[PDB]
Amino acid sequence: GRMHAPGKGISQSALPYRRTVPSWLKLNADDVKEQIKKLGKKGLTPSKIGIILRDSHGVAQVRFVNGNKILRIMKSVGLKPDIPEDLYHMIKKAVAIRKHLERNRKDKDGKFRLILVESRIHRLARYYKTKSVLPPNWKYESSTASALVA
Amino acid sequence: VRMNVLADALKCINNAEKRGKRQVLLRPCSKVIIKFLTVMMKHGYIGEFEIVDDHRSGKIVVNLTGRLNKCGVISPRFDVPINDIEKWTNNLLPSRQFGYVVLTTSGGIMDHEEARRKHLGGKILGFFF
Amino acid sequence: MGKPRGLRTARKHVNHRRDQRWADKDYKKAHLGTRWKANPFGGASHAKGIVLEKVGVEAKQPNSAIRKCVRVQLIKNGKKITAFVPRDGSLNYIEENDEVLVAGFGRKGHAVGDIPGVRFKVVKVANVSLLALYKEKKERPRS
RNA sequence: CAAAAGUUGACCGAACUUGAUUAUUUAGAGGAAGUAAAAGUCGUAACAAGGUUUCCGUAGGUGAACCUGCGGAAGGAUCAUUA
RNA sequence: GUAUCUAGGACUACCAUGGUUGCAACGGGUAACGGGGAAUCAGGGUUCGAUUCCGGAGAGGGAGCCUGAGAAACGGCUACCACAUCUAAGGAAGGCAGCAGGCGCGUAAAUUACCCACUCCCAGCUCGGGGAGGUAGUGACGAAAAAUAACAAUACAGGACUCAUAUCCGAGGCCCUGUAAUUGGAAUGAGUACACUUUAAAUCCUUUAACAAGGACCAAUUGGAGGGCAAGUCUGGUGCCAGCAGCCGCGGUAAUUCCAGCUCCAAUAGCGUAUAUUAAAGUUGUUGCGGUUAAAACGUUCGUAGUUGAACUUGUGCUUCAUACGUAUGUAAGCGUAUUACCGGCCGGUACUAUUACUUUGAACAAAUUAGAGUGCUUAAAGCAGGCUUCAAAUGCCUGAAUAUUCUGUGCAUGGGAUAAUGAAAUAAGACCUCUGUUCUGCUUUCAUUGGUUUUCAGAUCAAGAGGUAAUGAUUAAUAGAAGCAGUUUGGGGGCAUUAGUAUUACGACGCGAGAGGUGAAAUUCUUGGACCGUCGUAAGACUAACUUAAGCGAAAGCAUUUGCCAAAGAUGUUUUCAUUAAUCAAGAACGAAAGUUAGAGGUUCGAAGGCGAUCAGAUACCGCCCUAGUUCUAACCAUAAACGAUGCCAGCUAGCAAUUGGGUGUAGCUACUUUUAUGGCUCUCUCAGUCGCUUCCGGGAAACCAAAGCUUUUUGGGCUCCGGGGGAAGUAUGGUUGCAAAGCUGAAACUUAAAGGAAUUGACGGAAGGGCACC
Repeated sequence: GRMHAPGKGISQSALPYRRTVPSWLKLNADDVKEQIKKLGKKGLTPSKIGIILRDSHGVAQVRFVNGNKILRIMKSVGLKPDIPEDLYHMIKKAVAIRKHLERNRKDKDGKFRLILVESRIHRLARYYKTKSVLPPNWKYESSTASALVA
Repeated sequence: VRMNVLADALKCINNAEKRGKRQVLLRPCSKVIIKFLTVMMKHGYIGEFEIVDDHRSGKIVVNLTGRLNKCGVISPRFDVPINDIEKWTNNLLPSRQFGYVVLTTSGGIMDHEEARRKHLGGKILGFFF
Repeated sequence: MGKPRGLRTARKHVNHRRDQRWADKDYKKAHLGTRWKANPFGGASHAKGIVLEKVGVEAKQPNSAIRKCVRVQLIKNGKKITAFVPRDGSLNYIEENDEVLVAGFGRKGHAVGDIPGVRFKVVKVANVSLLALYKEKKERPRS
């Protein structure tokens, strides 16, 4: 229940039942493989391909209209990110609080936060090594981490 | 985290038996749950229960009758041979007359009064009386 | 709540009890075993001793009397004892600095009655069995 | 031919002087505590608004209990209206 | 390599840098020989095992070694040490933890007896030897069996009884019951001893001729009589003495406890006392404790070890018979098919197989013990014997000497696939049963014997095709979690910049006068012409009122002027993404009010200490004045608090009602005017995330109470961690470790003691409110 900060809330997205539907959707499985390649070449994450394939185009769920996921599409077209998106924004957050602090010292909250967000890294840098999506000998260092955002 | 998923159907049946409800909405429907209530259904301690399906985990709406008192769940699943199966029927079962200890033997989930007939031993699941 | 209720936690369950039977006040004479340290005899049942005095231990409040005890030095270890002689008279059976078989006092280490902190009891003085002396069921050794 | 006493050297190595350390027991001027505790002297700190509400953390001070400062708490003497 | 019987760092030589541990290595302790087993309860268990059987060690200490098949032997030797002996003084010799003894030690342990007859061992051996073994004396460790009377009229009363008569009453009373140093009748064996038997011999028991009870004799005790706890308000003595007493308590001059006497009770050849141990003890708790207030939730969160982790992946059908009784259903097979390649007559034998955990059935392994069926040792504890027309001949076969559990546990077989982990096909294996090779590695048979030359065969393995039909291969997206997002936000959340506000002190001036401050009352203290007051003005440091809440935010500590910036965050919105990434956590890590410390600034008010003034019997206090460290800002240290919700954390459930902060949503609402509008406000409706109150359990609790302190049920089970075990001593002593230090974390025991404590009732219309009286 919010694993590092003790609010207990629930919100989410709720998928509906009928996995097959819609039938009226004029967009087929072929062109979204192009359109993900069209949008993913602009360097967007699999999430922000989804919420723009959803609103504008607009397909409800890409797993339904195509027998893969949005990430698993992007690997099959050679658009693989070197670091996955969850470890990215948790690194990219962790490098901001490590940049705010080197100027603004004396802030115990951003010291305590960066403990709470470097701890989420080393547990998700640890799951990504057993499933071997990222290689072994992979310790996120807090020094060289600035270079792996831009 | 939701550790034991058998257990809190049995604390939703027993909890909603005490206040005397007639229908009970479990979540999220193990196939050890349905094997358990069917053991409770051959003895009539439960109504006919319907499994309202999702593509997530399952949800059961159970009909209650009002014949039972307590369905519990022996966590962890202690390994119960046939020889120490009698030890538990003193403890969990309130009389030599009635009551049941559901256990998973390898030949399918049965209560003790079947496994002491089919000469099977297994691990314990729960009980009811 | 509390216990490590898994099925593979019998290591925690035995290392917990091992570490928490020390707080069982009476199972700290299995563990620390102070018998050879604080008992006046080194863990035995009885003790032969040699009387040194005749101590008139006065009674504790709210009972007034004077208990007429006896301060023994043993022969076992050279500890010191204040023992006790019961059942009125029988200080007249002491014949001082002659040997005594003191014994435990039946509350397993504490003084019992109105006696303050005296933990023992004479059972034989000069080998003639004091309970066989109030009747004088056997003869007192006098010469 | 064989072979004793003797003998050279490696080895096993008692034992004893030392040096150490370990585990125990113990002596001691003085000092400073605890308990017995009943009857001593002085005060009256706490329990009632115990006559300065009581306690907590810390810090200084005082014959003694204790007193004072800063921040807590109610286990308070207020579950609080009263526009 | 050497050595050994042999492996081996066993040892040497060179060379490698390894091994081990929070799943407890290493060191320490042991009043430690290990096991069989013993003690004790319903289970679960604690405790014990020096001791007869098995394994191991040792013969005063350590070391050494000969003979041997076997000994690092000690009823072999060799030293040395210790202890000790005979010595004519030169020398010589010692080893009971074998038996029986002796000294010691201690609370604590038998006779310097007999025998190889038994069991078996030994030699050359049928014979010899064997204080092994067996007999005996000693022997209330222990366990079993059982002697202290039995019977009879009167008896002396109770009672029925027949009956008079009945709130009475007696007699015919009597099955009875007792009392009867009344009367008896006396029934028998401890004695008792011929002789037997038993035995190596002898004794003991069993048989036994003779001998053996009116109690005084053949003569039971040991503890107690307030309660616990069975059983005298009996008499005398003693008077807080003597004593009793496990606990609670008796005795302080009429003792239901003391000293006795009478009585009485409990067990009884047994009983008391001590220490130990077990059960009582759900007071060590896995079953099974407790933690708001009784002892007990770390200040906070992070977090490895560890423990624990959602759902999903061959299930009932359909037909039959076996099968309970028209039916039922529990049956096996057919049939949504590796119900499996072959040969045999549905049938043997074969060819032929993802594990693990758990479970079924087996094997394997000494008895004794234990559980125990069999068996009249006179019964019994034991024992492993024993039965039997044989009645008049025995020939008279066998029951036997079971069977499972402590020989738990590991380990080994086999049945099962529920539960539970692991495992596949995504920088590549979908296959081909395969004529198969488009690799070549070959490999042995026939070339009688044997190969140079090479094919079949290619037993083969690995390339190998484009012999690629391939449904070709990727489970759901948890009201798990992390992540994203015109998002829309919201908040005393955090940091730094910016500024504001009155007020306080001070200082200036201007004016006015002499009193001003303070207290219950004073005084210390300030002030002549100018304090205090008024007034405008300057400088300062501190603090953020009113708004202000049962309002928000934060991990806890904590957090309020404006604004700019700065990274952060919960919630909601989400047909976005990832797909178990999770829970909780020893060690460890960060944060931590106040006080305090080190250095630097500042320094208004307040102000530990200090000094006064009072007050008081005293006052090192409260009250009053002066102020110093401190308070404040950056730099670090400290690491605690009633750090409190005296309530760890994650998850689900079990009820109303009222508010109430965010966000969402519908007005089939008003209202704003920019306009009927639209943004904004309000009201109504619904929903998340909640929070706070009440109402109640129709749940719990010792209660006060609690919507969790509930579902802790009836011996209960959602995970996980920390903690408590009568009160003191004592957060002390000592060791380690951290700190500049203050101190922090770890942390006892000797000793002491029976209560200490929790919650609630009733006692003060006894120094507290609110009432209400009267001339004690």
